[PDB]
Amino acid sequence: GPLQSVQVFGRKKTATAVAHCKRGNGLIKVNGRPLEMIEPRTLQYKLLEPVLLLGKERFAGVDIRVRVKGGGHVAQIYAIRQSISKALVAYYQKYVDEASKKEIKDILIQYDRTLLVADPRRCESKKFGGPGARARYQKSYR
Amino acid sequence: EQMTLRGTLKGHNGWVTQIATTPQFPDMILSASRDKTIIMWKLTRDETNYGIPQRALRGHSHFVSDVVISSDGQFALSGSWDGTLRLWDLTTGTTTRRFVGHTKDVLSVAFSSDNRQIVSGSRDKTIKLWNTLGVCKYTVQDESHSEWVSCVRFSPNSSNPIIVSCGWDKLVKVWNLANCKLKTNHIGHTGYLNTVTVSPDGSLCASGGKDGQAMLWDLNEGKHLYTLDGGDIINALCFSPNRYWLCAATGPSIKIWDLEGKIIVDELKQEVISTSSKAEPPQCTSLAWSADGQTLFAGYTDNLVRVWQVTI
Amino acid sequence: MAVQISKKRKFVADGIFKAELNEFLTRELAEDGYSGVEVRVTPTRTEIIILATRTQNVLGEKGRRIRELTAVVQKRFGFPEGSVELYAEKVATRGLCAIAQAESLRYKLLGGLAVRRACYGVLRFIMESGAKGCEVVVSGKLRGQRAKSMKFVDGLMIHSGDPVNYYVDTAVRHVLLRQGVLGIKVKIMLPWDPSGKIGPKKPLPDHVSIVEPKDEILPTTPISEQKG
Amino acid sequence: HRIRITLTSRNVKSLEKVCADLIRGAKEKNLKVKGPVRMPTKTLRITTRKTPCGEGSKTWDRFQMRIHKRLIDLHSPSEIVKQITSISIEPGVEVEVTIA
Amino acid sequence: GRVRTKTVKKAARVIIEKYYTRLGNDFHTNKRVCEEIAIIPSKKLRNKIAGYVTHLMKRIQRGPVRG
RNA sequence: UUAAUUCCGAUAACGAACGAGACUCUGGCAUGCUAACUAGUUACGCGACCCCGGUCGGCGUAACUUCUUAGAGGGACAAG
RNA sequence: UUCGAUACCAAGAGCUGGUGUCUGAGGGAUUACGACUCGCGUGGUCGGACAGCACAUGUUAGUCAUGUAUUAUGGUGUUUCCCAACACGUAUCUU
Repeated sequence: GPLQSVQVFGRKKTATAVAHCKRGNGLIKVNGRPLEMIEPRTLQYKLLEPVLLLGKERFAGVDIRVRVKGGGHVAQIYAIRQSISKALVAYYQKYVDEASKKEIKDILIQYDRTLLVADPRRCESKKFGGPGARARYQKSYR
Repeated sequence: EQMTLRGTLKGHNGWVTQIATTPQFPDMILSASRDKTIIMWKLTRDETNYGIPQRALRGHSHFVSDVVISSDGQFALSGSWDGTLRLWDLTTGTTTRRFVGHTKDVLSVAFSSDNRQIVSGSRDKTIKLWNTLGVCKYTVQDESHSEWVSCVRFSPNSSNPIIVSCGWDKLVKVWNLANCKLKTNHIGHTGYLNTVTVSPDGSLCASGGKDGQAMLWDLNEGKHLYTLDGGDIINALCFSPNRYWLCAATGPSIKIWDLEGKIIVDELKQEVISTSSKAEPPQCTSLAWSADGQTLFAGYTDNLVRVWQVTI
Repeated sequence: MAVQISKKRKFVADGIFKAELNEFLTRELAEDGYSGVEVRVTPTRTEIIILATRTQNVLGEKGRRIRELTAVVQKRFGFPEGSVELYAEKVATRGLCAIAQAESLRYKLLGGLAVRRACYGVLRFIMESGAKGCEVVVSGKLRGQRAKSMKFVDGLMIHSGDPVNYYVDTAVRHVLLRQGVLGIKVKIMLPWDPSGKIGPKKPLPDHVSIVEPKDEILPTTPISEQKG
Repeated sequence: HRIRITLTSRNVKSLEKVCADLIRGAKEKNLKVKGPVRMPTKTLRITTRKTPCGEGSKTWDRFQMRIHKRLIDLHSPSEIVKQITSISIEPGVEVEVTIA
Repeated sequence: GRVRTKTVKKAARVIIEKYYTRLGNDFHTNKRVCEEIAIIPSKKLRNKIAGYVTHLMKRIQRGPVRG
């Protein structure tokens, strides 16, 4: 069979995650490990939320690798949950009926917009006369 | 007799600027909108929706202004405000060739009868000839329009290799394509022109602007045939493919005329009034008949394509 | 070069090189209307250009001071012989060069011309040379022991924003008098020339212009001037 | 033949015109060009106090100095590219032609 | 806190005063005609002027706009 | 009314200049563009291990620029 | 149920697009030449048009300029490098 691959990325902060969608059976893996062995375990459902919204039937035809770098733990989990969701939508826009892509996009964007659109917030730079961005040092009189 | 709506084509974010039909397929129309996507539809004419969008053709940076389908029925050519063209195979909707050369927005683009000559009129004061193998063939810069080149059009009559180009400088220029040299200037229009077309005969040409005066033009002699009173701004102009009709988008309505005896065949204006509470009605910016001339497809500026079928 | 230092240290090395060169040449060519320096290190040439107003005084009698200055350049900074070549040239429309005008005022005060007459003489020459707006402020003790600040200003002068970095030319100098020191600040706003010779080629960011609509006349009846 | 022309400059549009000029010269002399690879810009940053004394509010000056690095690799005998790179020099950029 | 300054309003009023023939109700059409007719050195100020032109001319159509 | 002597209104004032703004750097966007052995990726051939696949920052060379890099334009305007 | 349009193929064409000969109409650089400066070497500034040319040398016009080899204030041939037909020229070869 020919190529049916789309490399699609998800950023929430410094962190970035490039999901490599491809034709095949249903497997999802992050840096070799599967989804249900990516700690912290507290945010287990954050990785599963695209699966439990769309079912495992939509991921029957696609085997999505994810490579991740940068940021911290919670940013990386929000990067990858976004990446695989965009990666499937980009697959269904290229190789499948756009009616299917439209249905999936409407299902996700109604549950949570953060799945397809990146969070544009970045850690603000520090200014002098203060220990942080806006905080200032304690002023003394007398 | 009269035309009437069956339904609407709802599958755009930015509003539709151009519609393109091919003679090969009846169940395949191509709509270019003021997002960066060309929507290739599948017409079913079912009770639910007249057509569902089966392909969206991505690759453009800025608004896709123009789109036109080739003779074969495989290739489409689109022109955008980014100042480049795109050549799409309708099969997978991946771009084959991109044409680069212009500086400002490319406002329209047209094929030959052969699909071996492409022409682009732009916001930068030029027309340019294009091969189908990504080559800057010929510029025309000095003897051109003194304002933007609003539109350019090729003719079905293949015996006279001519092109008609309507500009913003209150002209219609006509160039001998093999020479690419001026044949006839056409002064007469008061103000800028939106649209120019060539009647399927290859006989008489139309011209529409803000003035609301649809002036006919001759391709045989350099003579003004006659004029119609549009009333409102004409944004779109095209003839019926089988019948001897001319259809114009007079802003928020369609006015279709019989050409021998100048009287209104009918006027088509949305009767489901949504903009009834201090809102200006959204206005039709492109229209084109089917290959048969049974159905007129008209694209609006509220992200909608409407269908107009002959009740007689 | 086997010493092979970082591009970071290389550029701060070149930075201090020009900085001292300029200091030395401003100290030397002070009285003889000195405008500034420039370096063009070509393949195995250090073409070291000087800009002045009175270039005949600085290049001297049959090139005495030029070879003297080329000698101390090669001797101090540690250069190869043949490679280092000094070139003194005259700066165009000196009226606009804040360095030249500030040092001109300084040496009229060193001669002993009246202070309002010195400042208005300078400020008048700056404006007739074609400065869009001028500013001359000399501070320090006049007529007594309490320190005064005389300000002489005319035309349009901008203070804030980015355009200051390529429209306003500023220079500050010290003048030695018998009772104490006086400070000279010359501040010149250049005019707009599209050539970029006399001033800059960017128009002012807020300044917006409209080309006048060409007086046409609408046609009434349709025409054609057909040809072949 | 595999020769490495790198251009290190503090000003950007100067460096860009030199990068353009060497591509122009290369494509005219009919030799294979590797396009202008843009190494990351180094921002030399020094932040001092403003006041010479210490009898004010604590305000600091943030001095920056960007330094940009491009390189084009060519497949050409030394001579023709040496004579291409001996013309059209400005004071901003600095040249290095590396053979091996 | 979106109050346009004298430079926006004056230059927009002068462009409406002269070139009423080409300007319209669409933002991006008159942005391009404004860029063509007027030499505005920055792009932000171009968008600000074009934005005001297609607000005044959306009210000229209504009634007796003063300035 | 606005962050603002910021504006539109009334108005013997009209037209302007400095400061505010505009400006420069910066942050977020481009599956569009120019490029990459001092950046990668995808496919591949090989090699190692588990029971055809799976893992590899184990080894190596034809495509391409999604991720990294830094240039040119675009984009946002209280515009609907 | 007659008459002229419409899918088809062929009989060569013409068209059109691709390939590419040749010339420079042109377009560049500095190295001709000029100018402006001098430390007398250059350094800037024109950058091919703005220098020169020898009665050499193409075309000839006011027949009158002239005091009839003459020179008009012919005003364009000669030629030192480079890229070049979007100058859509067109050789060949295709479509």
